[PDB]
Amino acid sequence: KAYRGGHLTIRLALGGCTNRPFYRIVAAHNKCPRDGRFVEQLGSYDPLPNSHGEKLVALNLDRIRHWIGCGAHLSKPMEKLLGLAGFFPLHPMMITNAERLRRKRAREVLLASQKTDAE
Amino acid sequence: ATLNQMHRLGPPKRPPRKLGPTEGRPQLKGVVLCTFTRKPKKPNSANRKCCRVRLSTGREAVCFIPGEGHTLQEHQIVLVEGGRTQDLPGVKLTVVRGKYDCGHVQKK
Amino acid sequence: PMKGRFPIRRTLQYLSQGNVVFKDSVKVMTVNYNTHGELGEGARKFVFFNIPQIQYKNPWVQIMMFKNMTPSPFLRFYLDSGEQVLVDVETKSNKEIMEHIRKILGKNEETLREEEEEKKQLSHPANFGPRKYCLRECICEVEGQVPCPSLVPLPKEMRGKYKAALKA
Amino acid sequence: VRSSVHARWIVGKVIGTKMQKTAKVRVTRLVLDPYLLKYFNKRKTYFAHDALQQCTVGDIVLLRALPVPRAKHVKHELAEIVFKVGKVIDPVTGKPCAGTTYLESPLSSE
Amino acid sequence: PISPYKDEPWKYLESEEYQERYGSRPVWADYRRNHKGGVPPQRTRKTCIRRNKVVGNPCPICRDHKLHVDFRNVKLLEQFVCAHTGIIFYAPYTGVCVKQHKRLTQAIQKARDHGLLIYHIPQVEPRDLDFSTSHGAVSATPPAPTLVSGDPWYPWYNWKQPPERELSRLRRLYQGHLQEESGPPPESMPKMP
RNA sequence: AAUAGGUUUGGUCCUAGCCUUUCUAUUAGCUCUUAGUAAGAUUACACAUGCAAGCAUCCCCGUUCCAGUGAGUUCACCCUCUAAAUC
RNA sequence: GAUUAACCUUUAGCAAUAAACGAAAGUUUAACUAAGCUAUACUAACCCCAGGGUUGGUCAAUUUCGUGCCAGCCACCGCGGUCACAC
Ligand code: FES
Ligand SMILES: [K+]
Ligand SMILES: [K+]
Ligand SMILES: [K+]
Ligand SMILES: [K+]
Ligand SMILES: [K+]
Ligand SMILES: [K+]
Ligand SMILES: [Mg+2]
Ligand SMILES: [Mg+2]
Ligand SMILES: [Mg+2]
Ligand SMILES: [Mg+2]
Ligand SMILES: [Mg+2]
Ligand SMILES: [Mg+2]
Ligand SMILES: [Mg+2]
Ligand SMILES: [Mg+2]
Ligand SMILES: [Mg+2]
Ligand SMILES: [Zn+2]
Repeated sequence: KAYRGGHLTIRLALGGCTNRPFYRIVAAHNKCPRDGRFVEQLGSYDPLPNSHGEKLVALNLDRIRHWIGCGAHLSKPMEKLLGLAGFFPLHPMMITNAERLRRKRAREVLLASQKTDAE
Repeated sequence: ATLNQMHRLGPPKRPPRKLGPTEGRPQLKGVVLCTFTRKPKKPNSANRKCCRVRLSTGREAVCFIPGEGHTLQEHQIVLVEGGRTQDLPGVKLTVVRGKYDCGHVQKK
Repeated sequence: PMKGRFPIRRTLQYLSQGNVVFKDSVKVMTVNYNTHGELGEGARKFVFFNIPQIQYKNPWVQIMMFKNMTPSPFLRFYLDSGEQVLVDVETKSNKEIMEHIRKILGKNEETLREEEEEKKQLSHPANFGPRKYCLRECICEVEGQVPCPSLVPLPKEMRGKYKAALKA
Repeated sequence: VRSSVHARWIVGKVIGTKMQKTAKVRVTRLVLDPYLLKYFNKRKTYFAHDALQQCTVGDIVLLRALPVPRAKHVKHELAEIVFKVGKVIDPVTGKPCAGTTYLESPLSSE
Repeated sequence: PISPYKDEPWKYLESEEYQERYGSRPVWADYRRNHKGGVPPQRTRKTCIRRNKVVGNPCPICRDHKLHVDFRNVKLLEQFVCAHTGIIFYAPYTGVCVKQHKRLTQAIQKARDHGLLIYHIPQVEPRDLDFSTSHGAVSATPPAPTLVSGDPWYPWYNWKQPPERELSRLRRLYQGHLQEESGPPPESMPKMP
């Protein structure tokens, strides 16, 4: 199904069942359905911690570098996975969301202390 | 046949399966036109209760009414299924007892 | 029983026993043989036993036979470059003919081994998908990972039906 | 060397010469019968450009694909006459033959 | 009923009562399923014990309450394994109900995991062709300069207070739709006391 | 059609059709406790009502996708050439 | 709505993924996600709670009565004419 324009993208295709998500990392045309036809499978991502308390992420780095070199784009969740792996730099919003979380918990710690002080 | 002949004729072709009186459907809806009794072919003897219905497909057919006693009348709705009445020639439909206007057989 | 003499020829096992896989240059293979004569016996058995095996391994190579056109049997190959390779087969047995063409125009065991390996790269063991393409369909099949809810119900805390209930 | 024609080299039998500068060639290939697992001939017709009109009905010819088709059905050209009808030259000895018999003995020219 | 062998089930197969009832044949030797036709259904009944009530033709396991499917009662488990191939018979072979066949399959696998039941263990080849551990993936990587000095990998990972003129420029660009200016974030992640 | 079985005759053998036994799906009758999961108009017949495409300092870009259906039906695959599109 | 033997709620949310747009924080999405309905299926379970169909042979399994070639029955062969394991 030739699309009008478009391009290849490395993104997450959702699998699994209800309440049990599992992602396949695929290179596919951006206009294709999320879970439909793809060009190549480049890895997988299990977001649920396993018995060892680990989130397993498989990355076919050789083929990921190939498809980026062929003009493939990256979805935002995929960019953050590569940042966590050390393959890319940390995404600007992973850094900013971390700072927001620090300011949020710095206010809660301050509110908690003010309440105990009043007590 | 030889290998050359088998190659030339190709694989066998099953005869296109014929559709029965239900036209390949589990059941059909019908409207009762009249009731009557039929005599079975020898060596059986009985007055088997039947009826002529107008099927939802526009075709009219004779249907056997199983069980002891019925209360079907003209202009009533019935559901008909497949299955031939072995000793009634030409009767290939059966009324479903307990559906639409045809109720279940009354106990004893 | 199966019709004809030597019905073993009409089995997939026999047809796959051919060891001649032509190089990409071979495009046509003509076979000239005689129906009678003791010196053309090996060429007749070659047409009878081996041509099916050659065609099976080389489906895109044209093979055409010719009967009693010349005094002696011979094979001729037409290559993509325009070169023609004549092979005189009079007095040779059908096994010697197969070994000859394999040496001059067949792929060696090394070239064939490599091709088989490049095929195995198409079915990566780590990929998940239908059984037709992958070993495993879902990560839930891997021991230690959270199993499928269809077999082991998830804890109430990991279900949206009760996450929204508590939050709402 | 590239060409948009599918059949690059094919051998066939000339079955018609009624078109100008065009020979109608019958090409046969072995096709496996999946059920019987026996090979049968499958024939196809090709029009070949014959500039010199040297083809005779019944001779075996070698066809080469053209870079692009020169007509609706003319995608090949006569590259060589392999076996001239009734005038075969034994490729193994280079002598003329009539069926399975020599017309000139190979011993003539040693 | 209450079986006196529930604690040591392997003793029943060694008693005289067992030898008189079964002899040297398997417990399922004399059982036959009741069904119409010559070809039986491809699944045995789901269970012979339904709400503490036994069916009319209970299977070889359910018809003798002293036979206990336990991973230690290996002599009973061996009767449901092919001695020549090591495969577990499918349920229609012996006639056991689906319930007991699952308990047999689990007990057989548990007995093999504990080494109580002998099964074929093949001889496999090594995973790797070379056993060298010199590659950087399993050895030490020369630490980067930032990692030695204790700096972030990139300088823009840290917060840098922007100049006052650039903040004035943004307060004019978004005048009327501003939030309160945030300062540098905490140096570490706080924690609830 | 299988490890097969029933049925032609006064009887036997051969041939042969039909049917039985197995496994699925839909519908119907009667019946039915819970939990998890998957799947879920007969009709390319007609449709009340609501919603399903926005984004963005204006230009543009998107709404040509996704989602739907199976009416029609060798436009789907390989090779050659070569646009648009991504880098 | 009509029609067919064939019959799911005029729910919620953009939190995840995907898509559109934006330099970006982000915004939108009946895609999707999480719910509702239904023995159509799979898995598991339940102190109390089992039904449906069969019982002449093929083919696992019938006592006593009523009926009397009638009423009725069978997938095939057949059963019922006063001892009917076939209604
Ligand atoms: S198939 Fe893997 S979660 Fe259900
Ligand atoms: K009778
Ligand atoms: K028969
Ligand atoms: K825009
Ligand atoms: K679609
Ligand atoms: K269609
Ligand atoms: K969202
Ligand atoms: Mg009959
Ligand atoms: Mg008789
Ligand atoms: Mg249709
Ligand atoms: Mg271009
Ligand atoms: Mg339905
Ligand atoms: Mg909404
Ligand atoms: Mg749902
Ligand atoms: Mg009586
Ligand atoms: Mg009765
Ligand atoms: Zn049992």
